[PDB]
Amino acid sequence: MNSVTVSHAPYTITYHNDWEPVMSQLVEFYNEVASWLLRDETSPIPDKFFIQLKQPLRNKRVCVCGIDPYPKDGTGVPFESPNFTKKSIKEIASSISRLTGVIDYKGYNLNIIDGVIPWNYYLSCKLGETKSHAIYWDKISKLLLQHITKHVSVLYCLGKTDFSNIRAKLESPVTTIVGYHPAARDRQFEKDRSFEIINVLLELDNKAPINWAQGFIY
Amino acid sequence: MNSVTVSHAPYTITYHNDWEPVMSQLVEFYNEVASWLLRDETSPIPDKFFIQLKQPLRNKRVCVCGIDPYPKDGTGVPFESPNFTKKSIKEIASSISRLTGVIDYKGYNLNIIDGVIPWNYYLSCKLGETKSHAIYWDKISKLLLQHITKHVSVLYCLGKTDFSNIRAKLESPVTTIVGYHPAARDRQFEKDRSFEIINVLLELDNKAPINWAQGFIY
Repeated sequence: MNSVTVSHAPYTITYHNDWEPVMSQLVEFYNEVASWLLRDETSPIPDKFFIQLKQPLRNKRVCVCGIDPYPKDGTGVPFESPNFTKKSIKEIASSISRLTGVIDYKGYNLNIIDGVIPWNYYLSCKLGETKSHAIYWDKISKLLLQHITKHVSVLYCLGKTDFSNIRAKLESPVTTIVGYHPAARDRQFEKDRSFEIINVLLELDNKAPINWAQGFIY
Repeated sequence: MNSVTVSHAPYTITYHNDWEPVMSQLVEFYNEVASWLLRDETSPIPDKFFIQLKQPLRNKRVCVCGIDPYPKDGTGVPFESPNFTKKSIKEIASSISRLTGVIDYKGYNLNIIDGVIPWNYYLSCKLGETKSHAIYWDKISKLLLQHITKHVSVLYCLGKTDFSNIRAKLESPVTTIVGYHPAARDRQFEKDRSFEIINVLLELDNKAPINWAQGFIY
């Protein structure tokens, strides 16, 4: 694992070699915007912005993408809630509980599932303000997601309003599903069948399915 | 059913009201390119270019799409071979035979199946030359398929090279599967499960399945 330097906090970014082709562009873009975004208190903290760049991409076939980190308590790992309190990962875990039949569990983590890379489109938000740093991450976000979609075969985005312009933004040939947000009203995420549709699409493309039960913590 | 006039052959285009929102753009685009198309002898003939615009779209949930008409003997109805001689429709018929269990039949037509709209991406070719009018239909082809994908739940494209970047060019939320071309080598179309999976995907989207046996002619 290499690292590069940036002018502002967190000053160094360590990354898995799979990310190498985008890193010089990332440094340039981050140096342009970091001084502005860092004036706000952020979720996650600056030292955690880029920790997901330590994940390999070549063993990944599905990206599960939310728009930005949790308003509060972001860890730098997308969707991760160590104490299992965040609504999104609780609703996701319930959806997978119904799919797989596993009813007794203490937590759920999208970051421990073979073939899945969980992702936050924007890498920070001003503390307590969802989507507040969209203007800063803009170009970086497109750069990094485009790079992810060169490896994965299915991109699954959560939030129809959040990602209403994602296909025009990405100009990608990759299969893209935009489902309901886990906190969508009228219980619409509970009736969402995107987790099931992903595996059907993978198996048609001669890829192994995702074992969604791997995410459970007991 | 309304009609609209164009400057060149076939001079008048009759269309089902479901197509209304794209027809003013179509006449504009066709008037720009029709002279280029019409210098060549074509499959189909100019009076058959647009007959598929007589099909309604609101009762359609699957589009089955090939890149252009048969190099010769195109009827204006995509995939249609009245005498059942064309390799593509014969291979399709054979795949649907293995799926449904119907073994005795004289022909197959994708244009007589409830919920299915068969489609040719480019609406003509120079006689005997596949993809020879790609450049002329370009913008019309994008316009018309984008309109189809606002109505249908599943877009099934045949030909992995032909349709490699179709999802990028469409920027559509429709479920798109790109399978082998019926005449592909190493029996790759015979082993293609796409027709089978269409109904699995429709059920997941709370849609009725396709009765593929409706296409058979006895």
